[PDB]
Amino acid sequence: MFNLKVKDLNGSARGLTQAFAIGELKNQLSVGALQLPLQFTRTFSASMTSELLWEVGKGNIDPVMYARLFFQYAQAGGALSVDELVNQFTEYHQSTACNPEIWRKLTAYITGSSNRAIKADAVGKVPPTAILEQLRTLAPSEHELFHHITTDFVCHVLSPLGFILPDAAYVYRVGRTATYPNFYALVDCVRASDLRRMLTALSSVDSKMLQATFKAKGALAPALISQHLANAATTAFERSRGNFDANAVVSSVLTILGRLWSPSTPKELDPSARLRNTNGIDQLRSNLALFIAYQDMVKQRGRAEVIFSDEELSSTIIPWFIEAMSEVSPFKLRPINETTSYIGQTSAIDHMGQPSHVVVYEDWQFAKEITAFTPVKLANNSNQRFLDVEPGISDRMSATLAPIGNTFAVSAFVKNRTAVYEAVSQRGTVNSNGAEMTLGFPSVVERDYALDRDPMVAIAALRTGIVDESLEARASNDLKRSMFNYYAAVMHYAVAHNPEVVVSEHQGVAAEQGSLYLVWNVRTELRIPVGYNAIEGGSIRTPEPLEAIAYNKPIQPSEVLQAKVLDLANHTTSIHIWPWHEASTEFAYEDAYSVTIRNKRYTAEVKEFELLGLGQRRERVRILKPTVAHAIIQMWYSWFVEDDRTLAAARRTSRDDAEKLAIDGRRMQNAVTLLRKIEMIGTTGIGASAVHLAQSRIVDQMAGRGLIDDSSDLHVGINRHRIRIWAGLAVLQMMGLLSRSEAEALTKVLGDSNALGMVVATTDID
Amino acid sequence: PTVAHAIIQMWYSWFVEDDRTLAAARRTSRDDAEKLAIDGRRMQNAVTLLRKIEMIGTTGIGASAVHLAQSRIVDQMAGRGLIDDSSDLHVGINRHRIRIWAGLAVLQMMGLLSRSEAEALTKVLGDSNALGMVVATTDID
Amino acid sequence: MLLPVVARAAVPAIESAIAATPGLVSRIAAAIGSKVSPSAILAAVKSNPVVAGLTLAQIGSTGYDAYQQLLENHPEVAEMLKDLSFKADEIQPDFIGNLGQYREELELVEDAARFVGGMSNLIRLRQALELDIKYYGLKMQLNDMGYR
Amino acid sequence: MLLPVVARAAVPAIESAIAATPGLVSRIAAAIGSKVSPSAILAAVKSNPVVAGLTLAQIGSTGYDAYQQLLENHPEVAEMLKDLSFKADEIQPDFIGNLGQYREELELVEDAARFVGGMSNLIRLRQALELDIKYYGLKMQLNDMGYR
Amino acid sequence: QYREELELVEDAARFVGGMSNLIRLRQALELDIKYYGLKMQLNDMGYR
Amino acid sequence: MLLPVVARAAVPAIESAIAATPGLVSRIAAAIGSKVSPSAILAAVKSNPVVAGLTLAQIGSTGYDAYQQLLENHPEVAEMLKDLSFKADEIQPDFIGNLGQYREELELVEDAARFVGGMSNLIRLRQALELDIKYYGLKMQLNDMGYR
Amino acid sequence: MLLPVVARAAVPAIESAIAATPGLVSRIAAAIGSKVSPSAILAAVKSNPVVAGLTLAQIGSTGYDAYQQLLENHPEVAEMLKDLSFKADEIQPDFIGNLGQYREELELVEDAARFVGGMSNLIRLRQALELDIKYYGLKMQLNDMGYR
Amino acid sequence: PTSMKALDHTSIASVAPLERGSVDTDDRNSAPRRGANFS
Repeated sequence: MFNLKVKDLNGSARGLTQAFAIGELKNQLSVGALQLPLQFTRTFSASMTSELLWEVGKGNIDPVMYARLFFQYAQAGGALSVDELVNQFTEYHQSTACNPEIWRKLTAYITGSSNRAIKADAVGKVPPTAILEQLRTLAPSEHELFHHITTDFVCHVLSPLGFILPDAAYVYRVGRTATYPNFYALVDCVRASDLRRMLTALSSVDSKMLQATFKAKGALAPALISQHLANAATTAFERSRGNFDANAVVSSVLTILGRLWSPSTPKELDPSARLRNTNGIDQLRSNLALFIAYQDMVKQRGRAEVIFSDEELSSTIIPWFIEAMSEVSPFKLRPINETTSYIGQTSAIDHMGQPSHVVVYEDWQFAKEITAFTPVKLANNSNQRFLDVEPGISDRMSATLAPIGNTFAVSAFVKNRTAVYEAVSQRGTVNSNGAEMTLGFPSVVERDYALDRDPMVAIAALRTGIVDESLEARASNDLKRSMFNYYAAVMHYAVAHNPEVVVSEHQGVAAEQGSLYLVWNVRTELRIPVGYNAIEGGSIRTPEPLEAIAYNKPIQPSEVLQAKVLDLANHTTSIHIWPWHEASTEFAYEDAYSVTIRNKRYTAEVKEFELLGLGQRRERVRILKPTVAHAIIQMWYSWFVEDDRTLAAARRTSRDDAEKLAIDGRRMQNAVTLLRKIEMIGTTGIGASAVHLAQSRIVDQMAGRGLIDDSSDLHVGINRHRIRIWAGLAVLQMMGLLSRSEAEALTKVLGDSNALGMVVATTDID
Repeated sequence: PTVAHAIIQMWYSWFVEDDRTLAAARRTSRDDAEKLAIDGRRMQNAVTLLRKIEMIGTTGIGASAVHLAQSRIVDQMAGRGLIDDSSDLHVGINRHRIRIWAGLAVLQMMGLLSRSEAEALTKVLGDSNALGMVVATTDID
Repeated sequence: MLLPVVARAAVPAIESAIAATPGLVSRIAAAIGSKVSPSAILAAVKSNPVVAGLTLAQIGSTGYDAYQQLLENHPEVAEMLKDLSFKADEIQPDFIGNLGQYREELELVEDAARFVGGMSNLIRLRQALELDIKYYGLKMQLNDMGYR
Repeated sequence: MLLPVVARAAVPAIESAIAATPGLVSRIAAAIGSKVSPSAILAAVKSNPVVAGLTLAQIGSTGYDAYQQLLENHPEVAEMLKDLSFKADEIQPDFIGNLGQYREELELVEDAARFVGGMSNLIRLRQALELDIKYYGLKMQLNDMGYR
Repeated sequence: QYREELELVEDAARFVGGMSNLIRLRQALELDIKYYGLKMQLNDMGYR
Repeated sequence: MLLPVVARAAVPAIESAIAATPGLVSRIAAAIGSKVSPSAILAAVKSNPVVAGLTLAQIGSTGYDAYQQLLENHPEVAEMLKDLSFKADEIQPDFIGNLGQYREELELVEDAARFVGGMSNLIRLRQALELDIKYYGLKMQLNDMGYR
Repeated sequence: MLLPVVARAAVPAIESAIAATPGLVSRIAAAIGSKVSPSAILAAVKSNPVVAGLTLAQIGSTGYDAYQQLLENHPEVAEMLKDLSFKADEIQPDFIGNLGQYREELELVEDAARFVGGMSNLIRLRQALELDIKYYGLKMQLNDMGYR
Repeated sequence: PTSMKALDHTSIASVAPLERGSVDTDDRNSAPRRGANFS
């Protein structure tokens, strides 16, 4: 839940405004003075890609995912750039491929014979950990990811010969890929293609002729192996050599797109009719991810300069970039209507038709699986440890979380916001301010849970535009990437729902030469402007991508948004080096149920192992964190509390009779559905066991006091509906899905309505 | 079993003499691709001895000694009052230790091999550092 | 190069501090590592925002507003200046053994706080029990008259 | 009641402390809650190990071995006896304000530790870098002879 | 005369990380031992 | 918390060393970091076994039995206590050059050792060749008479 | 390191021996080879159990129980202390060479005989090592001229 | 009994992560958290 004023959008939400995107700290940005229309029809979006685990210790070389591990080691490791990383890798590969001594020494080691041939029967086995440990000494570097890529190259070319043990395995995690390409991401997608051309020549080395002469003769000298490896190393090194700067390719192909996008380019510096008729410029011209990447380029750099020969060189640098993009990459070209279909929109309407509140939300799918593992060391002062999954606990919690996913839809939250805003509406037009916008993105709070980050700093980043410098790099570098993604996704939604876009050029203060921005030409049939513009002429021209959402109709999401759980079950024998401790949580819990029976209070404690079917308190086990479930439940809670606070604010100043009865009936209907929801949770696996244990702890405490059994018609029903509400809160307390402060405030809201009394009043008969 | 004891004694003596000649020939090479050839050959023999002893230790009587020595430590440790056992005893060092112990103790419970011979043949793998550069185990259960 | 938006308020405050005293000019010249002359250190301030921030750390009486303005404009000068500006504070000899005497007692505070709820719930419960009896009697009499 | 292994060391200890000085008898009678006669307090000690531990806490010189032996033989008395025998230490006025100056610096130590490894690995690395250079020469010389 | 010095500085930065990481690590290894004892004692009482 | 089995051997030894000399009290207060009073450092000893081991290492005459019994009963404190307890064994200026001259001798010793067997076999063979010739004549006389 | 169970009985015994007499300095300098200060030899005993067994075997006044305790605790030092604990018993003038004293020496001679081969082979090798250096040069010059 | 002391002193081939963190967190256990009060 992020609340913004659509009128004071500068001081309200600067982190998503286009003035901030092209360098306006002030509010000064023009209406469409000088204009040039454009029609976007494609975009480079990433796929539906989430993070996963991949293992490197085997004899395979997968070039796309070694490229991906370079991405994560360069960016998410705090290193310089994947451009510099691929440059040092080319230097390393040149030094080991143009050196004949190395490919003799580490074949002498892994064959055992320096000068004399080996027979076909006296063939032993050396594990790849040993050849890695001596490759570290022979060919030194400072990056382990080069020694891995050399190790499994030589294990790939020796594995049919039978000189290596297939035993060991070893696994890293790969990270989260952004959807919308930055300038730097375009540079990196050009370098990653050249690295993939490097590695796919190493991946094709067969040693079929070496195996054939081994079988035919019975023996082979180590010099044939040392030649057959050092030939293939140089065949990849020959692919490595003779490349373009990715920076100077992308900066030159984005600058000429700027100069033929803008309406006010000088006649001097202006692309001629040859390069303008380059095969492919007509497709890169109507592309939107390139527009926002151009804005980010001229934002960061400030200006742009050409280096290449602008007549014949640049008319054959462009299809190299087209091939780098059109290759299998993270970023694929798609139509503009495809990439942003999980967004939905609704609004609260006046009698004239004007919006008062507008809600924009992401449509999610509740993930309902969960895993419990235990970490097992290998040796002391060595973080090589690996970790064992435990069925019979993860199965219990999965079977408990699977009914809770069938009651927490995301459409049924905005559908309750709208009923609130239609039930508390007066009869009077809205003129004093624009229609305030709430945007419900569970992904913000989900990354706040996933990185252990305060939500105040993300809300502050979206509000005042800037990020904080106090927090560390592994959270700031994800905050800035997330913030760029939200700006880009807003503009894809706005352009895909208002395809009438017209490019201007900002030159008011003009701290740059030319920095472009769209405007929209949405037709409205309204009279009073939301935001601040002029509504003249049957249509409005607005520069900002959020007001163009504030004039739409209700839109329905066609696709859910999906996050998948990480994979500990399949590879359970490998050792784990990725940080398992940030993505797992400690699981221990204590709760207690109290009830007064004729002026005497009875308390029943309960622990988590008694609920989980365990007898012994185990203390090593850790749950992999349910961030999607927790984020959906947090958005639901914050919306429930906000709706109740607005109805309590409007019931006091209603000053009417029928509208006052409507507000009161709305509150009662609201609280009884909340109570039935929690009580339906408290009949699941953990909840029913908590009931059957807390009842036993109560009953064996009434043992000394002889008391007469009660009516057993209503009294059983009342005590049943109270114990189930307690169990339903306790299970969401014990899984991380609810804090104790918010469970306590939710209990206060349910208690001050006499909601259990109004529910039991419909289990009587008069 | 005098014939089988003779075969395994000849094997043990020739196996120790091979390591003696390799460790003696490495010190007098003064050549890098020969020092690496001898250092590769020693590792390549040590891992095969480890595989043979563990293939013995996961047969019938070896598997029985493995299950018995694990179960008595589990019962002793649960009586002690701490149950980190099924985690910490199925792991890359403390499973190779118990398999190699069982594969030697079956040969000592027969007549086929002596205890000092088993202890020196243990010290070979303890010095070659081939116990911590393998980790995986192919069991017969 | 320092941006003019910062420089407009940053330069005359440093110039007025130099006109107040020249004894800090030798201090900032030995601190940054430039020439002792005011024109040289002012050119270093104009050409490097890190040098400007180190001068606005050496003087902070009048240069606090200019320091905040350079802070709000450039973040990277702050990210480097927190590392370049670090004075290890003096520690007492009795500090860790003094802190060992409170282990018995912070545990007792937390074992109360887990039961009561939050820290604020503990403080408000402490105040409510320490409160006077006549407030309880006033509460009972307002409930007797029919108010809640 | 009380274990005889505890009683054989506790009863002559308390009786000898009373024979050494009688002013502790009224003190343990007020602290425990028994009659001021030595027969009454000694029968209370022989009857109750909680009372026995309270007396062996009130006398401290000649009763420490008997107190620790009671703590060995009676594990169930430990938490209740620690809860009954509790005195809150006094806090310095400047302690929390003196502690607030160190937040900028324990974070520096932890950021060093996350790089080095363990806290023990940091301590051993700092010792190795503080170490003399002749030990580096001795390491290189033993490796030069062929000893590892 | 300073090619001998800057090369060693940049080689140390290649191992550590950034120059900011090198400055912070030099400050930590210049730091007094009492702070290490203080962090050990807060970890001993159960505070991360 | 320290065990009672360790505490029975640790606390009266520290109290006896303090009663023997108070000059060690300021020494251990500066080494551990507590207040200079014996009550405060005794509270530190009873609270933390690392501090107990540091005090029993600082007092060296009477605390060896208590130190080794602490090392028996708390096995997990040994690595951290060894990390905290480190003093530079001072190296001699001629030691590395005096050591480098013995490569001529140790190689011959190890080669004769490999020819004989173990170093124990070499020492026993050297003793057999050092032993008198009368024993060879006596054992020949016993072998002639029949004693093997 | 040294075992604490045997260290608690081994360190005060040799400490009382050094406090009783200072005449053991030449013994611990000649038998061990350590530095002459009494702290260096005590650190050598605490570091090396073979040196500890030598210091328990060099005296027989009070350290016999500690030597037998170390023998029962660490069986791997038994053969090495048996080898280094060898004094050549000079002569008994009679004919009966009883095995109360000579059994170790005749067993050592027969162990060397089991290594070498014949008893006459051991006597021959004893004599060949007893011979002058010049006979090696004579055999080498005859084998150089072309005779064998 | 068959000694394993020579086999005991080995070493595992250490190999670095791509991302640091989570180092000294091996043996720590905080107290269980409570539930909210019910009424």
